[PDB]
Amino acid sequence: DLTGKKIAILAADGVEEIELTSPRAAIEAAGGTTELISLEPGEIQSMKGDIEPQEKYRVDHVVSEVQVSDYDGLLLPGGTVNPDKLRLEEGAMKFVRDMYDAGKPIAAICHGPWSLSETGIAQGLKMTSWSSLKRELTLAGAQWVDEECVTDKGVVTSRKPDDLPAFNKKIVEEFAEGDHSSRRK
Amino acid sequence: DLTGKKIAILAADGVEEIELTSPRAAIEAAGGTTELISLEPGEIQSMKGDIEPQEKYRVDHVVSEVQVSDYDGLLLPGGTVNPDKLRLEEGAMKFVRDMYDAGKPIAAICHGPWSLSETGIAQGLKMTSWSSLKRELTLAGAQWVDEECVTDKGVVTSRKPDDLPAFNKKIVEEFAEGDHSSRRK
Ligand SMILES: [Mg+2]
Repeated sequence: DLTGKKIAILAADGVEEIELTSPRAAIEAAGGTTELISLEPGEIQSMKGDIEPQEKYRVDHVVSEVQVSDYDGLLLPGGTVNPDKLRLEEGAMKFVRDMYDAGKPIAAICHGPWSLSETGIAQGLKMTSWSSLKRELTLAGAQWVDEECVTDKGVVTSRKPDDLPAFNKKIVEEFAEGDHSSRRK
Repeated sequence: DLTGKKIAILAADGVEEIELTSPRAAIEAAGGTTELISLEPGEIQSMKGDIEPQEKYRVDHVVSEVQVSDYDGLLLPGGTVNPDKLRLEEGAMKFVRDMYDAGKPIAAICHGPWSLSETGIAQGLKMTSWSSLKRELTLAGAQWVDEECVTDKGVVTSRKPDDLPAFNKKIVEEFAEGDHSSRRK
């Protein structure tokens, strides 16, 4: 049950459509709400298979316009271009790090984990991702595994759209359990 | 100064258009020729700014069909999705590794240097790239700097489309010289 819980979805242009819409649908189905947070105001271009433009999604706030205390969790959807744009923006990376340091549950799927590497979160973390992130994540000090869904220290990761059924269940469990500060000391 | 020199261009779907077409035109203007090498037959999808689909370009050869001795050099264009796709294919990474190990000049622009990380070439290399690759290239053991065009061990790197004029000028003088297996020992 996510009644009264609000989840931040951090995403730029290039986000994999299904990796935004399907977990968002799980969060609302569990009774929670989500808000789409981004670099610039307006809309964000979603993709299918990284390069086929699909629908556009309205951004609720720019990253500098929100605080960590407004949210009970963080979702980092993939699509190759999206996290690659996010990792270059200081306010974006500060928000991801701050979310973590405040004990808030974090879910990243597919290319999404790139933000966990940029912020240093990956270091000593058990996690998965899309196969192309294996190198950077292992170099970054991660305990990288190839599994459909991995949870460590309130951080949920998955590899791909087909992991969504298992990811959606796990993200809801973790968003519901709440503050993981004590597991991150 | 490239008459009789043939340059292999390795690119997948998601290739930044100008990073394919501009260096190719500079090679052809120099008297040289190029061939587009890829993962699958037919065409690849080029993009503008990573996410706006532009023109499709015809593939000449699949990567698991061509020989190193066939070429005098290697171009690795960027666009985010393309090297991310390229780096998961063993055939494609073995081909960029054999080109290096035989001493042939290599040029990589923007996200293109990802293949140089996957393949171990980035270790001990002075190089640049699009800014988002800084973290991985650093952890891979590269000497990463923020510069217009870097050449080391006959590997030419540049950051972005703005760097095209300098990149293009450098690659023509590097493809002209050839055989750097003495510098990579
Ligand atoms: Mg937990």
